[PDB]
Amino acid sequence: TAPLDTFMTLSESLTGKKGLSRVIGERLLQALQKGSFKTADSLPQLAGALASGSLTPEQESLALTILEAWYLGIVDNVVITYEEALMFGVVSDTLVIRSYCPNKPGFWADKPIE
Amino acid sequence: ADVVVVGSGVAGAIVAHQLAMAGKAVILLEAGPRMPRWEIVERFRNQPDKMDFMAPYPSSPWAPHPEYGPPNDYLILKGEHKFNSQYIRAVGGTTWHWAASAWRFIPNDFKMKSVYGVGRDWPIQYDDLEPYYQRAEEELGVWGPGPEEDLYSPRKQPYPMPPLPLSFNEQTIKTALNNYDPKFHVVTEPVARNSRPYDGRPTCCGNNNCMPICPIGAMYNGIVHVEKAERAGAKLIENAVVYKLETGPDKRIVAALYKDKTGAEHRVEGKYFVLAANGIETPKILLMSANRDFPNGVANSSDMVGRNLMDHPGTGVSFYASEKLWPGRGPQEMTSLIGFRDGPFRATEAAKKIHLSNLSRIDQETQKIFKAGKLMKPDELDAQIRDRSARYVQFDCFHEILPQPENRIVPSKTATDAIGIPRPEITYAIDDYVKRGAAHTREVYATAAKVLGGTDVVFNDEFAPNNHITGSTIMGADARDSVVDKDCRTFDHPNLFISSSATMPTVGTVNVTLTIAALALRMSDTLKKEV
Ligand SMILES: *Cc1cc2c(cc1C)nc1c(=O)[nH]c(=O)nc-1n2C[C@H](O)[C@H](O)[C@H](O)COP(=O)(O)OP(=O)(O)OC[C@H]1O[C@@H](n2cnc3c(N)ncnc32)[C@H](O)[C@@H]1O
Ligand SMILES: O=C1O[C@H](CO)[C@@H](O)[C@H](O)[C@H]1O
Ligand code: F3S
Repeated sequence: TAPLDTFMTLSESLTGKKGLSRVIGERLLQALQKGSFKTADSLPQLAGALASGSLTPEQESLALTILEAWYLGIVDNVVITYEEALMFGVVSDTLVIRSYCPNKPGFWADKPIE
Repeated sequence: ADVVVVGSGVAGAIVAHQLAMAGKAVILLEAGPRMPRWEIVERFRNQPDKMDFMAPYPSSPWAPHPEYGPPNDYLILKGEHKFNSQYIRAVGGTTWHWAASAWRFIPNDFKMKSVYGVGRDWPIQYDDLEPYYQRAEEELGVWGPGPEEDLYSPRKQPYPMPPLPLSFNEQTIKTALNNYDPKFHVVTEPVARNSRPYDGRPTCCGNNNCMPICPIGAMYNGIVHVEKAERAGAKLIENAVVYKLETGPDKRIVAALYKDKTGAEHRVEGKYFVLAANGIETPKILLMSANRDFPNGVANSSDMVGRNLMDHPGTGVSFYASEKLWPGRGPQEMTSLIGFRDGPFRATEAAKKIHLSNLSRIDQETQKIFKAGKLMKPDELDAQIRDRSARYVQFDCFHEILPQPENRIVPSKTATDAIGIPRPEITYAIDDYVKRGAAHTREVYATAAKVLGGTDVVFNDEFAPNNHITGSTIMGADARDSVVDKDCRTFDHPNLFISSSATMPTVGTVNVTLTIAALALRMSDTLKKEV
């Protein structure tokens, strides 16, 4: 279990999404390793605490840092991914990603259902 | 050649096209580079703040332009308020990044002083412009509503295109607001944007990206009339930042001097000279062209070049509605509240146009959630993202500001860009005229909130820029408090014209680029008469 293995399973827990890109996962890890995960213990430790039990305000602060990176797709004011950012995926049924058309006529006059 | 045009913006390209189509020979000089849209789009996707609308247009060292994330400090803003407005310096200019709102001014707007006592009238009246507005609307490709909604600008032909359906967001609000008070008069906004394939461009697919770019050019960008004017036979030389208009022995212009990206000086001679360089870089070529027979700076024997400079001071509100509305479906703005565009009060206050945002709020609402520094299970997180980005409503307005000669732009004695050209030193203040309106503007907001079940109501009471750089070479009666005649020809130089909002004695209550195109077409007509 390299840093990537642990990162990627943490991310599957924290985000709840199965099939997150490892091509993007590697990029978010490397970007985050500028400012976070300075120890080689912090990630395995966060995986443990996040599993059964509770987190320190500093462990929950790191969880958030990881979620934040997958949802917004930005680390340290640098776009890692635009199109594959998870927040877009959460409202894909109703909202588009600005600068990408829906393949439909758009049709925005309808009230979204759910 | 015959005609020299400075500024490949919309104003410059309309002129360049008209006169190049009439077989007459044209040189179009652009400060900035030729950058295509696929590039702007890519720079857009790669930029961390998608609210920064200047950020995907590089501030070239030879032809800089204002940036604010972070500040590039290109403008020197002294005064009591920041004139931190935006403009692009590349082929096609600032209509690359506009919201493509295409309004006409109303009848009073031209006779402000006579009607209201404040401000300052135009030479021309609504009805000299009307036929020119209509061709503007056809040339840009403007959609707007038919006779079921009065916009209060007397029409002869109908809008070239109909609007596409309002978003559930904009329609629901229009119904609720007009039902609380029909004086508000929420209407469909006229826009340089396609409801069907038109002048070669496609129909609008709902990219929600209007500012800062369309990927498909469904909405009008000045680059349309550049590629046109070019096919007509105009010569495009980009990376030609003009710093001087040379006068000759007849009180007439005879050349424009311009530097390349190297700073190496070049010269171009012509019979006629159109200056379309936005309402800052234009005065900045005038006051910088001072010489022997023209001490006080070219075309400026009124002391008025760079003065009576205006824009629409902005004021907003935000809240979460009680009803799911889903901003970000369709164009960013489709709807405006025009109930205060005119009336008695405009002798006390500033008029306004208020407008609802239809801009996607996922990024903003997701960021907001992560600042609460609370880890939630993926399911609460996703729920709260959908709820917040569904109920967010934001309002924004344009207040009028009147043409005051204190408010002005001058080239810097001290400050210089990477190639020697002095830099804009704007001085600017916002008087109780604008502020007394904005107190009422803010009662409308408070009411709108209450109508829509408003929660987390925040008032945005800091006056925001609105990129309508207008007044800087005011047109008028005679040359002893004016720069240009009713024809937008300079009182001093008979072969010099100003295609820009610089020529507009009033900023009014609406996006001014349509009016710019009105005058650009009107001028092109006049100049075509001259050999
Ligand atoms: C930033 C912005 C502006 C804007 C808008 C939204 C945003 C985010 N929404 C608008 C809207 O909905 N409706 C509207 O009417 N206007 C809106 N705007 C403003 C609009 O873009 C401007 O009013 C319009 O672009 C002005 O047109 P004009 O053709 O007069 O000027 P320009 O587009 O700024 O282009 C000027 C060109 O001149 C060149 N230039 C300047 N100085 C020089 C020198 N010295 N030498 C050579 N060329 C020069 C610039 O490079 C530019 O191309
Ligand atoms: O005309 C405009 O379009 C927008 C309409 O609200 C606004 O955000 C900009 O500041 C202004 O330039
Ligand atoms: S960016 Fe383009 S497709 Fe429509 S909503 Fe705006 S015009």
